Amino acid sequence: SQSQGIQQLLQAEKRAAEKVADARKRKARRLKQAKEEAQMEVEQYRREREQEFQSKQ
Amino acid sequence: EKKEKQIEQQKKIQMSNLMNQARLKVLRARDDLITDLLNEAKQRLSKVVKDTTRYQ
Repeated sequence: SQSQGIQQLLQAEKRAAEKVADARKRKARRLKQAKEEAQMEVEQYRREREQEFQSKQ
Repeated sequence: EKKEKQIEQQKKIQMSNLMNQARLKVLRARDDLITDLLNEAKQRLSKVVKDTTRYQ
């Protein structure tokens, strides 16, 4: 049954390979999300600064 | 911030404008005082002319 143990280990390695590639895919998704949120934050920062400007004015 | 510095610059220009106009206003008032004196001098000279014994 060694050949079966070896194939089951091969299957486990294949899953490990998938799990890491998937982690890299998420990494990429998270980076894009980070950029989108950043821009959302910039728009809100500008809003705050604009409100302060008008108050000061 | 740069626009605010310009807004502060606008405030200083308004103050500069205000001080410059205040200076001109008081200078104009001073010139009125000089004119009042000279117009009084004209009236004083007229009173002298009316006096035959000095006008002749």
